[PDB]
Amino acid sequence: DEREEEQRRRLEEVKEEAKRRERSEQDLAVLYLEAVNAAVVFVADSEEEAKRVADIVKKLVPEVIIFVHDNFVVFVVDSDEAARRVYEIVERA
Amino acid sequence: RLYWDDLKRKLSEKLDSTDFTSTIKLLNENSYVPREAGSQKDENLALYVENQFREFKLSKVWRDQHFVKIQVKDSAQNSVIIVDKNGRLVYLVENPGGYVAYSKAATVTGKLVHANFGTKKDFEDLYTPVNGSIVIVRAGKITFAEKVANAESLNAIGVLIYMDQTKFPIVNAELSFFGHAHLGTGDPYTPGFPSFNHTQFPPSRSSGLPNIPVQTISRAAAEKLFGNMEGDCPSDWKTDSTCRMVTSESKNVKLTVSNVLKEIKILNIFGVIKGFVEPDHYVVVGAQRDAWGPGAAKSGVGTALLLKLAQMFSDMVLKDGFQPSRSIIFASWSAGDFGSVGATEWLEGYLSSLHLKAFTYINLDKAVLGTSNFKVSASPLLYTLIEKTMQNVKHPVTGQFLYQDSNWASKVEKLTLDNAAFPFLAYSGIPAVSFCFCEDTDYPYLGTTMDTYKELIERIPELNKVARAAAEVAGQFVIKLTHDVELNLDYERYNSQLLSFVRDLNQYRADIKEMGLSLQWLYSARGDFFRATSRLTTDFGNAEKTDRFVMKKLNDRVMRVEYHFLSPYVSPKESPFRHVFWGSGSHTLPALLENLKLRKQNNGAFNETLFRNQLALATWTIQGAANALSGDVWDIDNE
Amino acid sequence: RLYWDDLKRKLSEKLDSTDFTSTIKLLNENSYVPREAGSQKDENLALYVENQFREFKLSKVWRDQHFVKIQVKDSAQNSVIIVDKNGRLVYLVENPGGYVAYSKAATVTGKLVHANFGTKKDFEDLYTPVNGSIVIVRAGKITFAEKVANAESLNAIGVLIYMDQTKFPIVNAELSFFGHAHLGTGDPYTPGFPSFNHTQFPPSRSSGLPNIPVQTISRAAAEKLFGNMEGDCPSDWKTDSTCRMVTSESKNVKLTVSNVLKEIKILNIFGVIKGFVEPDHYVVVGAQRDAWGPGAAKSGVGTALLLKLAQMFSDMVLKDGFQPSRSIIFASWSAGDFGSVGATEWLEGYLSSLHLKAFTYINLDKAVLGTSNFKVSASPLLYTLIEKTMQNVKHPVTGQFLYQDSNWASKVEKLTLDNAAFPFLAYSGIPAVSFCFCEDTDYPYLGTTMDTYKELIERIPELNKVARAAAEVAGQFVIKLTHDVELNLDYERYNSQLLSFVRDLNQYRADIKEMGLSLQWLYSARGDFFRATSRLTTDFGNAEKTDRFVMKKLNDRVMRVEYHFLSPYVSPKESPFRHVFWGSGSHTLPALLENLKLRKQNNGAFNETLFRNQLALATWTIQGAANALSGDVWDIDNE
Ligand SMILES: *[C@@H]1O[C@H](CO)[C@@H](O[C@@H]2O[C@H](CO)[C@@H](O[C@@H]3O[C@H](CO)[C@@H](O)[C@H](O)[C@@H]3O)[C@H](O)[C@H]2NC(C)=O)[C@H](O)[C@H]1NC(C)=O
Ligand SMILES: *[C@@H]1O[C@H](CO)[C@@H](O[C@@H]2O[C@H](CO)[C@@H](O[C@@H]3O[C@H](CO)[C@@H](O)[C@H](O)[C@@H]3O)[C@H](O)[C@H]2NC(C)=O)[C@H](O)[C@H]1NC(C)=O
Ligand SMILES: *[C@@H]1O[C@H](CO)[C@@H](O[C@@H]2O[C@H](CO)[C@@H](O[C@@H]3O[C@H](CO)[C@@H](O)[C@H](O)[C@@H]3O)[C@H](O)[C@H]2NC(C)=O)[C@H](O)[C@H]1NC(C)=O
Ligand SMILES: *[C@@H]1O[C@H](CO)[C@@H](O[C@@H]2O[C@H](CO)[C@@H](O[C@@H]3O[C@H](CO)[C@@H](O)[C@H](O)[C@@H]3O)[C@H](O)[C@H]2NC(C)=O)[C@H](O)[C@H]1NC(C)=O
Ligand SMILES: *[C@@H]1O[C@H](CO)[C@@H](O[C@@H]2O[C@H](CO)[C@@H](O[C@@H]3O[C@H](CO)[C@@H](O)[C@H](O)[C@@H]3O)[C@H](O)[C@H]2NC(C)=O)[C@H](O)[C@H]1NC(C)=O
Ligand SMILES: *[C@@H]1O[C@H](CO)[C@@H](O[C@@H]2O[C@H](CO)[C@@H](O)[C@H](O)[C@H]2NC(C)=O)[C@H](O)[C@H]1NC(C)=O
Ligand SMILES: [Ca+2]
Ligand SMILES: [Ca+2]
Repeated sequence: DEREEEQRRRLEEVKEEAKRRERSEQDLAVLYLEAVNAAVVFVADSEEEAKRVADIVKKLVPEVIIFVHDNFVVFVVDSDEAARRVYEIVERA
Repeated sequence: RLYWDDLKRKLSEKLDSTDFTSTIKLLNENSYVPREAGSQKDENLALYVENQFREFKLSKVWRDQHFVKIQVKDSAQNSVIIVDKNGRLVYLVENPGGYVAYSKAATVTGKLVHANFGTKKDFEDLYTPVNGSIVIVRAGKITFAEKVANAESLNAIGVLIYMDQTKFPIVNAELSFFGHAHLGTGDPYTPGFPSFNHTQFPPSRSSGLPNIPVQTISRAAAEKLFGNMEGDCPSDWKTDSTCRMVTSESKNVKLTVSNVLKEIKILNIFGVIKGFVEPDHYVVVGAQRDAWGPGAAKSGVGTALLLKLAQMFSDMVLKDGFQPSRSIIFASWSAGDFGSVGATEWLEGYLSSLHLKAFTYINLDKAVLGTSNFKVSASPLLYTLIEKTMQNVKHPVTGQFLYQDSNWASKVEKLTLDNAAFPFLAYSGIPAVSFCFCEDTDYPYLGTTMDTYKELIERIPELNKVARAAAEVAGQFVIKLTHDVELNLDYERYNSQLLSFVRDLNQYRADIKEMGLSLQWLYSARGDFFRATSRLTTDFGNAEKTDRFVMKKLNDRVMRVEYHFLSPYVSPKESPFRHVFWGSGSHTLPALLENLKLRKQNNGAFNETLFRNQLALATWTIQGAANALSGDVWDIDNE
Repeated sequence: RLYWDDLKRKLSEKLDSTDFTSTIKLLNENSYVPREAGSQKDENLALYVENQFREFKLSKVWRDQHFVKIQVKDSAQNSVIIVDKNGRLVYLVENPGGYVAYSKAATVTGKLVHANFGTKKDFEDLYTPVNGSIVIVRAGKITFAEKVANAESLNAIGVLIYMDQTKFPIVNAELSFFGHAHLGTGDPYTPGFPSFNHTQFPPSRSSGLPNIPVQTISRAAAEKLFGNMEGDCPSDWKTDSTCRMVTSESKNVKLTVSNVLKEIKILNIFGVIKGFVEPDHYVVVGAQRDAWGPGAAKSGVGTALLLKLAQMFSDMVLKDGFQPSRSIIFASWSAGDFGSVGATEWLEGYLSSLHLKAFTYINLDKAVLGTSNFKVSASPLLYTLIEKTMQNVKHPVTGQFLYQDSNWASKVEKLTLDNAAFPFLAYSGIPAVSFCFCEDTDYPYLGTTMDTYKELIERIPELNKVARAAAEVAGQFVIKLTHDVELNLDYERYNSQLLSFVRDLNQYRADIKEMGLSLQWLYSARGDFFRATSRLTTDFGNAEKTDRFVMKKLNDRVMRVEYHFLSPYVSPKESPFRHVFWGSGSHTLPALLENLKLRKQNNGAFNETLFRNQLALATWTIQGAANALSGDVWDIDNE
């Protein structure tokens, strides 16, 4: 699906615009969240932890749309139920 | 070909033409009361049940003979006496008529300290320590065995049990009652192996046997003891005004228990209606036959329900064309008053034959104790089956459906040690269910000589209609479990359970974080189990129900769900209740949570290595259950 | 439709055009030797085997990752030194190149006492006690772990192991060799549970880990030690003339072992050919891939056989129309030199998936060690399958059939701790088989740097034909187990076993009579088991093989035979080898026999209560196996 591609490229442009100022990782996480109307943005220490958390969330929440971008993970959902479940999983795992 | 609606309508039709009260009244005749385990009248009722099973023309009627050790009263009378520490007077408080089976025979003298119910929280919130003193407790919240174990954990030397009037509004203050204090089930002198002659009965004692004397006393004796005690009992205990806390400095209590062991022969009566497609898989329906006194509510109701259900299902199969796919076993147990001894020893004797064959147990004991509430305790695999049953069975009095609370499943209490379904669920891994029409209070005459038919028919004038409703619930359970090609066992329910587990872990996150541990593997196992259940439901949906082979594979995978939650890392002889959800011991999830709870209290009660092993073994039990449910071994995905 | 004769002839046809020596020599190239567990070359060979499985177009190829703890050599060199008790002289005997894994790191000094082989009979029939002294033993009859355990049971402080020239005719007297001393299988630091990250590796040590240092030495070092020792070694030991018994009064031995633990990643490579009727049931074929040195005979032969068998069966399925009803799993294990760690941890990880699904294991390790004798060690359920295989498979040299002794089954020795089929049989209850073309002596280069292709092809010039014959035996096993609707598992064999058991009891009649016990229940259980096997054979005869479901039920009853001999009263974590016939621990029949043996020999070693519990539990294990094999629970004729 090319729409997910265009969203990834939007996240890349947002990364550049964050690159222009001196931002913290959480500021860039908030920018990622607001850019693609995400529900949860988790910034891992490595790409491996990012993939692992994303796979756990996808197993527990199938309807979520996950974007792994460097060590950032972007969770986009269609309902508030999935948002709450994804938040609980990411916060407690 | 009959479908679910036809079977429901014919079942209700036969329930309308059934007289339960007549059989209850027959079970309370003088030829059957009292029926202590192994007594002559117990054998008479066993023979009557056997002849009824034969007259119903079941597929096969048989029996099992066991030789078990119980405890009975000795010629020497147990006594509760008050001694003055000056030595000038001794006062016989009571020579009780009842007793507590499996109590240790000893004489102990010391202070008498009142504990509310004998629970651990009652003991912790106590002003006076109980070490070296005798404890007096009320019955009602936990089993006698749990009270005695909690007392022994704090080095108490004796336990007295009484029935206060607030919890037991009995006019007769001198009423005696009976119980047992074995922290377990089955014959306590054959722990983990059947009580058969083949074993030649080797010397082995269950670890749940208490080491202090415990005795039941009347309320009059309790008030006589309170007369020699000081301190008001707390208001939140909600007991009688005569209640007191600790004996005076000048008064001590002497408790003398001299009960003796007795080897008896018990009979388990069985009837079987064979299935028409898969007769090797079966449901078990059981009821306790023995009772200390008359046991109308404790034993008569359940036995009458068993007889009526067997008769009605035999008539439906022989005359109404009912063709159950799987078999149905009706069981009359004995020695249930001593801790479900008959059922537990039957399970231990035929575990190898029941493995992945018996897929549901339905207990009928104490199913009619009132009319206000309908209470159920079962494995989650049956929850859906209960819900659908509660949504079309009407209350015997109000006429409404039993399904009134949509959040009932989140308020279910797990099966307890005194319930006969507990060894089925926790030891043999068979989904079990117990249910009852009851009140918010306990039936006051259980274990007493006033548990007669008169008291039952007086407290419940609609006894016939309530018994009919209980029999309808049980019969709908049986029909749903045996009539179709699908088992109606809801594996997805366990997902909810797992969620609760990790949520219960959240309140200790900080502890988990400072020990260098993570909960990520548990969440991954939850994801694997949820996906496996989803894949199984999808496969059931896409399968052809007439294709017996695909249905056979999927149903075998269903029948392995409860078994895979039995802990594979513990000795079944020393820890028979292996179920990590509903068993007892350090291998269960509640035990893990209690051990983890001890880490906040910064004293050395927390055991870190034990907790690490508990977490590892529970994590892999859950993960292995998910892997086994996912399919073949090569189709398991690992990160 | 292909029948047994067509499949056998096609198997032999494909075996004729197969080059085994080329694959063995390829496994001995420098990119694969040496391949200690977890090393880079071990992983290279794992990747090669995985890609070969992929090129064979198997049904599915996958892998498993384990993190296990092994023991390796330290920078500090282990040493054997001789010290003169006249503090004026010390003599460095040897800095050995090999080592014994899982030995305790310690330095011990004391007398050196010679035990013949480290067996219990060698230690008991010894003039000089070994308590507080170092023991030197020859290898060959029992595992290193058994030697160290027997020495530690008598309070020895150290163990030295060497290879005498009489039992090991090696020209190089300074040759080093390697072993392990863990009395068990699998990762000794995850005892009873898989070595997966999900467990988060809690602190747990196997009870089989020794507590004394043990070190391997060359024959030259052993002779240097004998130079400082006195007393001739007994003639029946049949060892070198340089052998001596005890050190002189002035000389002591100092042993220094400093091995270190190391956590490594091991890979288990798997390929599966799915069945055509019941793909959920499968046979497992395994071979060890790792080795301390080059491991040509200990690891190369088995891996080459695994590769060739997988290739040949994939070709038979894809092009020759071979349609196995059940699946076939080919497994390349790692860390086999440390006690079948890979296979044991795979079993412990996927027990829930293998339960009543994997019905036979075939081990290929050390299948070619000679040409004189053909030896087999297996569960009785495979004995018939072995016999029919020996009656039509020809010896690679003589050309005669392997079936020459009609009483071979009465001379089969049970699987030992060092065999990878032992955890399959004793722990997971899967019928297992190991076989080899060997000599009366042991292969002298096992565990040494001389286990190369040069020595193997020189000692066995017909290596290709012997490997072809071993592959033919394994392939006929697989075909007989997967081609027909019946499993070809002979349950009736166990009848004989039970007879032997009770006959072994006869020599203690008086003991059984003096303890007030009887053997009548054992004979009744024997009769019940014989009845169950006879009716199962009759039902197989009267059933129609085209009826998929009756055959499925009977085959399920067959597949439950081995599982029901696993002790259900023992903890699988602390005593994983639960099989009462072929396991280890107080729950086995040999342990019962040894305990009963201690009653005649009137020391205080006999434990009467333990013996009574053993007799009860074994009797009911046998009786429950018979009851489960007899059919439904209501069709058991017990009274
Ligand atoms: C219930 O447990 C308590 C606590 O162990 C028992 O009271 C203890 O009794 C012993 C001897 O009677 C006391 O030992 C003495 O302690 C004082 C403390 O100042 C010390 O100075 C003396 O040298 C002597 O060791 C102990 O202190 C005392 N503990 C308390 C808190 O008073 C009590 O006896 C137990 N109940 C029964 C019925 O045995
Ligand atoms: C299976 O085990 C049970 C329980 O151990 C055996 O029943 C018990 O058998 C003994 C000895 O036969 C009975 O004791 C005897 O009682 C009579 C009558 O008072 C007395 O004359 C003898 O001197 C002896 O004391 C005991 O009463 C009996 N127990 C019960 C509850 O019946 C049974 O015999 C065993 N069955 C087999 C086939 O071995
Ligand atoms: C905290 O829990 C751990 C784990 O249960 C306790 O460690 C355990 O201690 C017992 C007794 O010290 C050990 O029992 C041993 O059993 C083997 C079985 O073969 C036997 O050979 C030994 O002689 C001994 O009886 C057990 O191995 C050990 N378990 C572990 C995992 O270390 C510990 O004692 C507990 N701490 C406290 C303060 O209670
Ligand atoms: C291997 O075990 C033997 C026997 O246990 C050890 O020999 C014994 O060593 C003890 C020293 O603790 C000797 O006990 C001593 O006996 C004398 C005379 O009776 C007494 O006066 C002392 O107070 C002390 O109890 C004992 O006699 C001796 N012999 C026997 C036959 O017991 C031997 O040392 C052990 N080997 C080692 C530790 O390398
Ligand atoms: C699953 O468990 C294994 C076993 O512990 C984990 O592998 C180990 O991970 C640690 C990381 O804390 C590695 O330590 C690292 O060692 C390398 C060189 O060896 C060094 O460069 C690093 O600075 C760090 O000290 C350790 O080597 C590694 N063990 C092996 C045998 O590779 C693994 O990470 C765990 N997996 C997960 C997903 O948690
Ligand atoms: C004889 O065997 C019995 C049974 O194994 C042993 O009894 C054990 O005793 C220990 C403590 O000594 C307890 O922790 C166990 O619970 C007992 N086991 C059982 C099954 O009750 C007894 O120790 C042995 N006797 C000797 C001298 O070794
Ligand atoms: Ca028992
Ligand atoms: Ca293990």
